[PDB]
Amino acid sequence: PTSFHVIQTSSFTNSTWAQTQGSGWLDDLQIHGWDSDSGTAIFLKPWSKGNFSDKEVAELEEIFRVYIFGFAREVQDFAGDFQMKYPFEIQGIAGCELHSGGAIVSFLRGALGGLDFLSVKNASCVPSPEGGSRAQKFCALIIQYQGIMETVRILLYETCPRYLLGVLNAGKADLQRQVKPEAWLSSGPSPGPGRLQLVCHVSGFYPKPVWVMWMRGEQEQQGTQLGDILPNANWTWYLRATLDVADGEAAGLSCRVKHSSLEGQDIILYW
Amino acid sequence: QRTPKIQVYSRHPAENGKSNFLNCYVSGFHPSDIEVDLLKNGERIEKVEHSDLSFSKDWSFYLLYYTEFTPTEKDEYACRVNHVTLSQPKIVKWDR
Amino acid sequence: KITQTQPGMFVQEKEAVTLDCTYDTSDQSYGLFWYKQPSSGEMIFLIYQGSYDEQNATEGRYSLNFQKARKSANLVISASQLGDSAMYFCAMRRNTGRRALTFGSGTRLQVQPNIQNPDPAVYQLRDSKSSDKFVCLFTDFDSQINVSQSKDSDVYITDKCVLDMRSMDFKSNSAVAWSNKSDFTCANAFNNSIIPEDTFFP
Amino acid sequence: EVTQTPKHLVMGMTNKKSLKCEQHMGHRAMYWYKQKAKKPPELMFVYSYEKLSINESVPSRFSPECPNSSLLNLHLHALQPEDSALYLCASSHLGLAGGIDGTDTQYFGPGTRLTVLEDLKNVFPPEVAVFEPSKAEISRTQKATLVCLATGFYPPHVELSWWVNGKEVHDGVCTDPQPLKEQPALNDSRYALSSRLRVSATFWQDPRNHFRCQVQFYGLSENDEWTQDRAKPVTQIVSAEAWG
Ligand SMILES: CCCCCCCCCCCCCCC[C@@H](O)[C@@H](CCCCCCCCCCCCCC)C(=O)OC[C@H]1O[C@H](O[C@H]2O[C@H](CO)[C@@H](O)[C@H](O)[C@H]2O)[C@H](O)[C@@H](O)[C@@H]1O
Ligand SMILES: *[C@@H]1O[C@H](CO)[C@@H](O)[C@H](O)[C@H]1NC(C)=O
Ligand SMILES: *[C@@H]1O[C@H](CO)[C@@H](O)[C@H](O)[C@H]1NC(C)=O
Ligand SMILES: *[C@@H]1O[C@H](CO)[C@@H](O)[C@H](O)[C@H]1NC(C)=O
Repeated sequence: PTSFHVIQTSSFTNSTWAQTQGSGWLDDLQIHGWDSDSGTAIFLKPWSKGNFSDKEVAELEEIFRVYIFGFAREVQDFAGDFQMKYPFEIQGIAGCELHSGGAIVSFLRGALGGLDFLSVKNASCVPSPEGGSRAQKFCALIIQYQGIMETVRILLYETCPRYLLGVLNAGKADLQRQVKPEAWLSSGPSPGPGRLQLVCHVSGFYPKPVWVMWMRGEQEQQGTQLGDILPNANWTWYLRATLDVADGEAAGLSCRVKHSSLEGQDIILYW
Repeated sequence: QRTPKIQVYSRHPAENGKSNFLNCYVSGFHPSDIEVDLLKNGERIEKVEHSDLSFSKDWSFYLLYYTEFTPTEKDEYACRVNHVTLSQPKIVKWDR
Repeated sequence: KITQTQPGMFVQEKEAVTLDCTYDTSDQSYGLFWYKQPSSGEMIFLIYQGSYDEQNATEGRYSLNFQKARKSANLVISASQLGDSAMYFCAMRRNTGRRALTFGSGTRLQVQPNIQNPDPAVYQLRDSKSSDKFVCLFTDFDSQINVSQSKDSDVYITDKCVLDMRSMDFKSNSAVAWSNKSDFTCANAFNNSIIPEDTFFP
Repeated sequence: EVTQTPKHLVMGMTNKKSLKCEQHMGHRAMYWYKQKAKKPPELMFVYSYEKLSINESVPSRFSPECPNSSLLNLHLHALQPEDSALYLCASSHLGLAGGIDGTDTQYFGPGTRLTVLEDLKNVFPPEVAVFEPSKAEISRTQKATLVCLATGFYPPHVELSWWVNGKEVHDGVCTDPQPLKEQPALNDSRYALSSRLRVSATFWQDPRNHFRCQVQFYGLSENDEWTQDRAKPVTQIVSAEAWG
C-alpha cells in the first residue's frame, strides 16, 4: 500500500564493462528517473520532491550519484574473491511502505542472477539461503564498514518515512483522482467445436482495484478468467476478462464492471 | 532463466481512421537484455517509446513499448521480441 | 555551518591553548576534523573525532574536548612549541552530507617565546655595498609588547617575528624598519608603537 | 603524499595553462579547493571514481579532467583578475577500500599560488641587499644579526633562503611569513620582504666567512610575450653577499 521504493539494476559483462540503471517509483508510477551518464536525477512529476527542500534533495542526489558511480567498480574489485562468473546481474530494491493504520515499514532487498541474496532488518545481516555461502560471506564483510551501515540505516528509518509522507501529502491531487473506465466487448476463437470466447475489455481506469465479472443477469456466472491487470501509459490500467462458452448460450450474458470512479453506477455490457 | 511473456493490446477499441495507442507488454523475463520492436505489416515502426526498466518481487523484469498509430482495415500490427532465452525471435500479432 | 568565533589566540611557550569550534548542525552521525595550515600554505591533518566514538580522541600533543550535547569540540594543544603557530581550521563531514570537507573561519595561533632576560634596543644596520642605504632593527624585547605600523605611508615596519637559535638555545623577538625619507631616523622610527623606557640607543 | 605541480603560476587574460595534481596512494576520490586571501578553503570540484560528482557552480573557464585514476588535471584559459587565489588538490579514500575505519580523511597537496594579471607590465623582479651587523649589537649581546631585504617584487611569490659558506642553513634564521606592501591602498602595489640571521659574534668577526641571502623569484615563463626594453622578468635567483 503506497510503498515508495527505488530500484537499481546492474549488468556486468566483462572485467571492465558494466551498466547501471536506477529509478524511484511511488507504487508503480515512475517518479524519479536517473541519467547515469551525468549522474543526475530527473523528476517526472511536479510533486516528485514532496515537501523536501531543494538542498536536501541535492544532498540525496549526490549520495545516490556517488553510490552509482562506485558500485560497479567495487563489485568488479571483489568479484575475484567472491568467484563471480561473468556475465551476471545484480538487482536491488529499497524503500518504505505505509501500512494501513499509519505504520511505516522500511525495507531493503538484493538479488544476484535473479535469486534473493540479502535483506536488512533493524540494519543488520540477513543473508538469504538462496544466495548460499557467498551471501553470508558478503554481508559479513559489509558488517565491518560501520559508516556504510549507518548511512543505510539513516536513509531507511529516518529519511524514507519523511519523504513518503511528503509525497503522499503533496501529490494528493494526482494520487486520489478517479477516471471512468471505458469498456467494450469482443469475440475470441476458442478451442473445441461449437465453442466461442467472449472478452470484456475495461480500459483507462484508476485506481488499480476493479471488479469485473461475466454474469448472466444476476446468476453470477463462473468460468471467468481475469487476466493480469496490464499497465498502460498516461497512468491508467487495462484488463480483459475472458469467458469460454459454447455457441447458443451467448444470449442473456453481460460483463459487469464495478470501480470506485463509478460511485455505484455499475457498467453493464450486454452480448 | 525465464522466457518473456508478451501481451499486445490497444488503449482504445479498434476503430478505423482514429488515433489510438498500441502497447506491447513483456513480462517475467531474465536477464534484463531484451530487444522489442513493433511491426507494421512487417516493416519496423521506429517511433516507439518504452518505459524504464522495472522488476516485480521475483526479480523478473517487465517493460512496455507503446506507440501512436491509426488502425485501418488493411494494415497489420505485431510485436517482435528477441531475448537470450529464445533461440529465434517471437512474433505476437495484435488482435482486433 | 561551523563558527570558530575567534580572531586569534596568543599563548606563551610550553603552555596549553584551547582553540574553540562550535557547530550548529542538528544531525547526528558526523565526523569532526581539525586541520593546521602553516604560513607556507599546505594543509596538515591534525586529529579526527567521530560523533559516536564516546571518547575524546587524543593524538600526540593534540587532545579534544568533544561535547556532543553542547555542540562544541575545542581542540586542546598541550606543551605548545614555537612550531605550532599556524592557521587552525575545524572542518566537519556528515554521514549524509556533502562528502567533502567544510572548513570554518579558522583561528590564528601565535605562540610567543618566554624571554628570560629582556634587553630592548635599536641598532642601526649599514648596507654592505652603499653606506647611504640603511635599515635599523629593534630587537631583544619582551614578548608581551607589540609593534604597530607607522601612520606614515612611506615608512615600512615589519611584524614582531620570533627568532630561535638551537646552538646556544636562544630565542629573541625582533622587528626591522626602513624608509626612503631623508628625515627618517630610528631615533623616532617606532614612535608610533609603544616602546620600553630603557630601550638602549646607539 | 600528493604532488601538485606547478607550485607557482603567473598568467595573463588570454594564455592557457594547466594544473596537474598527482597521487600514487591510489585512493579513489580527488578534490579541488580554492582558498582566497585570509579565507577558509572553498570546494570547487569532486571526482569520485574518475567521474565528476560535485560542481559547485564554478564558471566554465576552469576545465577539470581526470585521465587516469591517479591523476587530476585542471585546464585554465582566459581567466579574470579576481580568479587569483591558492588552488589546493586533495585526495581521500572512498567506500569498500579505505578499510574498516570510515574516517575518509582528506590529504591535501602543496597548493599552487595562481596570480593572474590583466597587464603583464606589473611583474617585476626583486632587488635584494644584505645589511651587516651593527657594532652596537656585537658589543653588548655578543651576537651578530644579518638582515636581508628583498624589495620591490611582484607578484608576492618569493622563497628567501640563507647560505653560509655555500651551504644552506636553517639554524638562527627567521623570515616574515607574509610580504609587506610597499604602497598600501593601491591594488598594484609592489611588495617587500625581509629576513634576519643571527650568529655568534666570533662567526661574523671571521674575515673568511661567506654570507649569501638568496631569493628565488617565480615570475614569467620563457614562452610568455615580452615587449618592453626592460629585461624579461623570468623566474630567476637574486642574491646578495657579505663578508666578515
Ligand atoms: C530519500 C530517498 C529514500 C530512499 C532510501 C534508499 C535506501 C537505501 C539507500 C542506500 C544507498 C547506498 C548508500 C551508501 C553508499 C554511499 O554513501 C557511499 C559511496 C561508496 C559506495 C561504494 C560501495 C557500495 C557497496 C554497497 C553498499 C550498500 C549495500 C547494502 C548493505 C546491506 C559513501 O557515501 O561512502 C562515503 C563515506 O561514507 C561514510 O563516511 C561518512 O561518515 C563518517 C562517519 O560516519 C565520516 O567520518 C565521513 O567523513 C563521512 O564521509 C563511511 O564511513 C565511509 O567509509 C565512506 O567512504
Ligand atoms: C571529554 O569529553 C566529555 C564529553 O563532553 C567532557 O565532558 C569532558 O570534559 C572531556 N574531557 C576533557 C579533559 O576535556
Ligand atoms: C599585544 O598584543 C596582544 C595580542 O592581541 C594583546 O593581548 C596585548 O594586550 C597587546 N599589548 C599591548 C600593549 O598592546
Ligand atoms: C559547472 O557548472 C557551471 C554552471 O554554469 C558550468 O558553466 C560549468 O561548465 C560546470 N563545470 C563542469 C566541469 O561541468
